[PDB]
Amino acid sequence: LTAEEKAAVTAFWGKVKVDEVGGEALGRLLVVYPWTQRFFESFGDLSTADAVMNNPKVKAHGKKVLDSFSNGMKHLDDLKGTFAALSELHCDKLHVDPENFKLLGNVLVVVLARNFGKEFTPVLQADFQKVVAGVANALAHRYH
Amino acid sequence: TAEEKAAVTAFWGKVKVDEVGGEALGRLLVVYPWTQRFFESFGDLSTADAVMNNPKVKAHGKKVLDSFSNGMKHLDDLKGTFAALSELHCDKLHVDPENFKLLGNVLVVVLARNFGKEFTPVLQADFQKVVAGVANALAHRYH
Amino acid sequence: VLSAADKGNVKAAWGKVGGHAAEYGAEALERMFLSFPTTKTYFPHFDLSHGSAQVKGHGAKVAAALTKAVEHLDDLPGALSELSDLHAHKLRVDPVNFKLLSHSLLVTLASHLPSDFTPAVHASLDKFLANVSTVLTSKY
Amino acid sequence: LSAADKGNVKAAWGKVGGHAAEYGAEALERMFLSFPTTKTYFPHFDLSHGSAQVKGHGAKVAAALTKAVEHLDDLPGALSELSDLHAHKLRVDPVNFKLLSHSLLVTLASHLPSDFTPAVHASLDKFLANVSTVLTSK
Ligand code: HEM
Ligand code: HEM
Ligand code: HEM
Ligand code: HEM
Repeated sequence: LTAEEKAAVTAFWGKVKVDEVGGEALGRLLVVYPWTQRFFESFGDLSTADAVMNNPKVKAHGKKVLDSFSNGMKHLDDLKGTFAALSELHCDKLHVDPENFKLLGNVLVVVLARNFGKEFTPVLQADFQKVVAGVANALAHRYH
Repeated sequence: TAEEKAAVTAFWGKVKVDEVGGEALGRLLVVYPWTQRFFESFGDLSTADAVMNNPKVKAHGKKVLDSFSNGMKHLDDLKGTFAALSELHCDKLHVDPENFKLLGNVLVVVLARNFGKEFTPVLQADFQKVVAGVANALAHRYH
Repeated sequence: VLSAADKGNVKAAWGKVGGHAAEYGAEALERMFLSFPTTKTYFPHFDLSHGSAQVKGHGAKVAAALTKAVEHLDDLPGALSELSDLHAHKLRVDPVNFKLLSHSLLVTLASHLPSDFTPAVHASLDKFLANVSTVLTSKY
Repeated sequence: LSAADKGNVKAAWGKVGGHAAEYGAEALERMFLSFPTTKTYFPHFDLSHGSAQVKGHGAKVAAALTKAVEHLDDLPGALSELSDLHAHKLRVDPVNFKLLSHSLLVTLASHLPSDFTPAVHASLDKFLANVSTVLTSK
C-alpha cells in the first residue's frame, strides 16, 4: 500500500459500520460457499439463507472478524506479525484451508460495494483488493 | 527438517534432469493447455506428440529442473535462490502463481512414473513440501 | 448445474440490469484491470485508460454474451460454443482469470443493485458466473 | 469429456483392473501424508500405514471411480448419491478434491508407467476433475 492508497483506505474505513458489514460478510460467505459451514456448525441453524443471516452467532463472529480486520488496518506495514497468532489458530487448530481466506476477503469487498454503492469506486476497490490480499496472505503464513 | 532433507537430496541424485525435465514441461503444456500461451515461440505445440518431441520444450525443461536442482542445494533459502526468477515470472512474464503449483504437481507425477515403487508416499510427501516451497519462492514478487 | 430457483434469481437480477448491461460490463472490466493488473496482459492492444472506447466497447460485447447466456440457461454449452473455442484455443486464457472477472461482475452488480443483491441472488449469480466460466474453459 | 478422453479413461481403468482397491488405498495414504489437512475429515479413522480403515475406504473410493468409468455419459446420475454425501452431509472443501485427484494421478503413474502417457494423463486429469465437479455440485 502506497501512502496515497493507505490514506484513501483508512479514510473510507471510518465510514464502515463494522457490526453490520461483518455479520453480512460472514453470513454471505456461509450462504454462497456452503462448505464453510463445516467450521461453524456449532453456531446452530444454518439450514437456510435467512437462518444464516439472522443467526445471532454469525453476526457476532463477523464483528470479531472485521475487528481483526480493523486491527490489521492499523498495521499495514506488518500484517505477518499482526496475524501471526491468528494464522496458527486457523492452520494448526482449525485446519481452515487458506483458499477460504481470499474467499471471505472477496465477499467482504462485495459487501462493501453493496453497502456503499457509487462511493465504492473501482480505484478504491483496487486498494481494498490489495488489503484483503495482504490479510489473506498473512493468515496463510503459518501454512508455508 | 534434516532427515527429510537427507532423503530428498539422496533421491535427487538418481534423477536424470535431462529427461524428467523435458517430460515435466511437456506434460504441463499438454495437461494444462493454457500454459502454451507462454511458450508460443517454441513452435509446434498443436498435438501431444509435437509438444513431447519439441526440441525447445525438452531444452527448456532441462533448465527448469536445473533451477530446481539449484533450489535443492538451498532448501533453507528458497526465497533468495529464486529471487531473480521470481522477478522474471512475475514482472516480465506475468505467469499466474497458480501455475507454479501445477508444474510442481506435474513434476511429482513425472517422478512417480519414472521411479515407480521407489517414489514412496513418505518420499512423495517430502517432495510435496519442496515443490510447495519452490512455488511459493517463485510467487514471492507478487506479494 | 443451475437449479430452477437459481435460474429465476439470475433472470430476475439481469432484468433489473436491463439497459445498463453494456454499462455494467464495461465497469466490471475496469474493476478487473484495476484490481488484477495481470489480466491486462490479455489486452495489450487495448487502450486501458479510464473511459477508454475499447474497454467500453468490449464490456458491451461481454454483457451481450452474458445476456445470451441468461436467455439460454438450459444450454450454456451450445449458446457459448463459439466463445469457448475463442477463449480456450485461440486466446488460451488462464482459468484463474475467469474467477477475477466473475468477482468484478459481482462487485459491479452489488454496487448498482443493493436492494436486489440478496444473499440468495448473490449465491445464484456466483453459481451462474461459474457455469459460464466452465463452459468457456471447456474444449481445453 | 470428449470421445478421445472417454476412450483413454476406459483404457487406463482397464489396465488398473483388479488393483483398483489396492490403488485407491495408496492414493489415500499419499493424500494424508502429502496434505495433512485432509486428515481432519477422517478423525475416526486410524491413518497409520496399513490401517484397515484406510484400506477399506480406498476400496469404496475405487469402486465409486469404476462406477463412474462405466457411466461416463451420466456422471451426475451415477454419482448423485455420493454428491449428496460430500456436499450436504460432509461439506468437503472443494480444494480437497484437487488434492485427492493429484494423489490418484501420482499412484496411477507409479503403477502404470508405460500406459500413463501424456494423452492419458490429460484425460485422467479431466475425468477426475469432472467426477469432483459432480461431487461438489449441490
Ligand atoms: C480475513 C479473514 C479472517 C479473519 C480476519 C479471521 C479472524 C478470526 C478471529 C479474530 C477469530 C477469533 C474469534 C474469537 O476469539 O471469538 C477467529 C476464529 C475463527 N475463525 Fe476466522 N478469520 C478469518 C477467516 C476465516 C475463515 C475463511 C474461516 C472458515 C472458512 C474461519 C474460521 C474460524 C473459526 C471456525 C473460528 C472459531 C469460531 C469460534 O471461536 O467458535 N476464519 N477468526
Ligand atoms: C515451477 C517452477 C519453475 C521453475 C523452477 C522455472 C524456471 C525457469 C528458468 C530457469 C527459466 C530460464 C530463464 C532464463 O533463461 O533467463 C525460465 C523461463 C521461463 N519460464 Fe519458468 N520456471 C517455472 C515455472 C514456470 C511456469 C509454470 C511457466 C508458465 C506457465 C513458466 C514460464 C516461463 C517462460 C515463458 C520462460 C521464458 C522462456 C523463453 O525465454 O522463451 N515457468 N523458467
Ligand atoms: C464471463 C466471462 C467472459 C465473457 C462472457 C467473455 C466474452 C467475450 C466476447 C463476447 C468477446 C468478443 C468476441 C468477438 O468479438 O467475436 C471476447 C473476447 C476476448 N476475451 Fe473475453 N469473455 C469472458 C472472459 C474473459 C477473461 C476472464 C479474459 C482475460 C482475462 C478474456 C479475454 C478476452 C480477450 C483478450 C478477448 C479479445 C478481444 C479483442 O481482441 O478485441 N475474456 N470475450
Ligand atoms: C473422486 C473423489 C472422491 C470419491 C470418488 C469419493 C468417494 C467416496 C465413497 C465411495 C465413500 C463411501 C460412501 C459410503 O460408504 O456410503 C466416501 C465417503 C467419505 N469421503 Fe469421499 N470421495 C472422494 C473425495 C473425497 C475427499 C477429497 C474427501 C476429504 C478430503 C472425502 C471424504 C470422505 C469422508 C470423510 C467419507 C466418510 C467415510 C466414512 O465415514 O466411513 N472424499 N467417499
